[PDB]
Amino acid sequence: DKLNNLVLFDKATYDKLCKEVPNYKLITPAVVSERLKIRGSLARAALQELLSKGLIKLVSKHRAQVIYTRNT
Amino acid sequence: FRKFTYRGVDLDQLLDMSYEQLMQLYSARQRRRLNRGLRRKQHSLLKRLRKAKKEAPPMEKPEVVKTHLRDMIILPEMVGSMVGVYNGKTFNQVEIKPEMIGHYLGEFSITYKPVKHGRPGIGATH
Amino acid sequence: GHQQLYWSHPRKFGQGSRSCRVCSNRHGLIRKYGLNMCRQCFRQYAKDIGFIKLD
Amino acid sequence: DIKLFGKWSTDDVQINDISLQDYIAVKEKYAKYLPHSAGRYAAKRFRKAQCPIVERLTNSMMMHGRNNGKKLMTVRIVKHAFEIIHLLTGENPLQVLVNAIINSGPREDSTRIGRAGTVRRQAVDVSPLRRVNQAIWLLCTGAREAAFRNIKTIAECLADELINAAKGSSNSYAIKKKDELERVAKSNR
Amino acid sequence: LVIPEKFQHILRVLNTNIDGRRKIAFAITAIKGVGRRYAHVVLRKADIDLTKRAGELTEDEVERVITIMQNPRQYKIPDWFLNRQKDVKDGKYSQVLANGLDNKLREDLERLKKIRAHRGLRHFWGLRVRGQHTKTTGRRGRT
RNA sequence: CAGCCACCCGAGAUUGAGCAAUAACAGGUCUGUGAUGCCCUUAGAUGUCCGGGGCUGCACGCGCGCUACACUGACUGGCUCAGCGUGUGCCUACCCUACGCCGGCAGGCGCGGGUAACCCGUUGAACCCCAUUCGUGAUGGGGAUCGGGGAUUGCAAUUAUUCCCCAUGAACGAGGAAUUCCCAGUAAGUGCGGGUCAUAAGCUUGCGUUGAUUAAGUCCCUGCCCUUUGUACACACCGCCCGU
Ligand SMILES: [Mg+2]
Ligand SMILES: [Mg+2]
Ligand SMILES: [Zn+2]
Repeated sequence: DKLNNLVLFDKATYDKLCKEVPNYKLITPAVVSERLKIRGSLARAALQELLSKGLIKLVSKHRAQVIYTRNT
Repeated sequence: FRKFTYRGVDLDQLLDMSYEQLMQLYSARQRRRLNRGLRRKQHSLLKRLRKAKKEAPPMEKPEVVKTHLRDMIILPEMVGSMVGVYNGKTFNQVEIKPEMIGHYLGEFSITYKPVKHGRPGIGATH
Repeated sequence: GHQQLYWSHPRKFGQGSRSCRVCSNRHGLIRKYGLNMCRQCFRQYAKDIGFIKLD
Repeated sequence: DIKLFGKWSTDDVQINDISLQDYIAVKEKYAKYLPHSAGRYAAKRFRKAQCPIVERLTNSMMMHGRNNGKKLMTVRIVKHAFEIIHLLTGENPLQVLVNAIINSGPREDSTRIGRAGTVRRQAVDVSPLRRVNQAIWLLCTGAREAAFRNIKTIAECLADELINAAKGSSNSYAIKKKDELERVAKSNR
Repeated sequence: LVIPEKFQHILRVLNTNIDGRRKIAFAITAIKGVGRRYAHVVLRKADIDLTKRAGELTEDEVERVITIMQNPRQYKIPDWFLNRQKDVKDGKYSQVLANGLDNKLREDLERLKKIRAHRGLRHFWGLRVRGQHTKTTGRRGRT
């Protein structure tokens, strides 16, 4: 029951983050956290890294809600 | 086991120290009280304690002096003195030990009987 | 002696140092604006003082 | 040119329910930039039907004590989840909200017995205004308890709740409660 | 990305287990003498990155963190930051940490009970020592 | 007809309080009074000072409440808005404070204004807003308990007045039967003032600030009014009254 999310990526979970998250219609730290079993801090850092690399498009940013979408 | 020590300094230097040096070893409060000054009838109790200690025979305990005052446990000048602290109706007998420095006399004469409960009655649970 | 003991307890701040200017009671005193009267005496003399009820 | 927030038009929103056309206010006199208008719609009966539906949702979001009166937070929570409904569905978020309102409102439900009674319940029909009110209340409640004790933020729970209600899916709390009420009304017919 | 250099999921410091997944300055708070403010000041004056988690720091970093934790005044931590200032008996300013230091200095209640002070008596009787009413509160664990 | 509903125009188409009849209660108050009648006491006093206790004492039961159980949140910075009002006193000691300096802090030391639309003050309130870190767990939620230090008011702070710091880090994951208060700038969040006040608000009395859901109805529950009706009641159903 108690979920055990990661705090840093392993190679398997760093994978499936570079070729499926860039394909989601909606990319959010909570969505990625739930679909990759990672913590919110790690999800935010990973999404910021992806956006820095140009693979993700930022739709809106807020202190309480940050929204990304696929680059297509 | 080891000789008594208060804030790093032991019995003899505590006797040899003045009030100004006491205020440094004492905590906040018991420093404010000393800085504000020991009023009269505190000096009266101190001098009665001194006289009782002096008149005491060798190796024997001093005679107990009784007081209403919840007063400072001053530097060991009061240590070894036999004091009866008024609790409200009785003068409880207390021997001043070195670990009692910096405390109040009233901390050693309880003013109430500890509660040993009886069976609930009347409208205890309405 | 009794001269130095009678009424020797300091009375400068507490409720023992204030009283009603009318009845000398010490409870329910109104110190606001300098009235220094208890609640009941104030209700009794409010119209004379000039305090009237509007709302 | 009175798009909500500054991005969502209303000219394309179709209520297409006839029954609730007069009670969902979205289209021409009810096209406003923001879901915040102060407003005095509670002063006289039925006026809240003149209130824009997005503002009604915004007001219904301020719930459970700790969020009472925090309307700026709720307009933010609607602006987001409109931005998210658009990403998830590709449709106008206003259309999704209107479809959710249509789908989540009960048509029948049970009251205490008829003229009088103290044993069972009797089925009756629902006013259009009560339909819209109950739809908003159920959608907001479903979002609220989806977001509670969960990393999923509000404005994500509400977006998915509205999307499911627009789809008519049974993954929606509002649709489940509507079906439950309608079935109980059926049993007490 | 997890660090290959044996990311310490569990770290032993002072006979206490800290979690390597926890961010530093909150992982070392598990030590029974350190809480939040002390941890932050210790890590600030130990010059370690505060964004790191407890598993990514090396052995040298953890060693110097432990030393600066056990010798606060030797690294210019103010005397008012400590939990054992002007300690009775030896009037030394210090920070008491973990088992053997915090719980043993906790066992200064026997001083109060030996002098039979009122606070020590209230401790011995299991009652409350800071002058709170006991009519209708604290009725848990008292049968 | 008396009026009711809707709409226009309109600042407003029901703002909120204050006062409030005849008659009654063995309702509360002799502990507000130099308001009081009768008793009691009145000098080793139930008068009055003065020490010390108490009024808090804790197996337990019951009211009003405060803080919570988090992410619609905590933390950390940044930004930006109030109103009601109170300020130096007969006795009477005790005011509100700008600015400078010293100190994490609580504080301390100098200097001024103000008896006040004149000074505090342009009252730079909180929530809220913006960004940050946390990441679903008793967790960085939550802050009970407890230790060690430091100050302030006071004639004395121990049974810890209050305040500061560092530590410690409990229950609590939304609450059973059962109940309260509420119809618009309202409920509820959120601070602020007045009273109390040497020291002091989890109380109360006011003030703004953000600001809703629902209702425009009915006697179903709870009362309370009537009206007709019955009475052997009239001290009035806590009545009256029958037999062993
Ligand atoms: Mg009725
Ligand atoms: Mg009769
Ligand atoms: Zn009076």
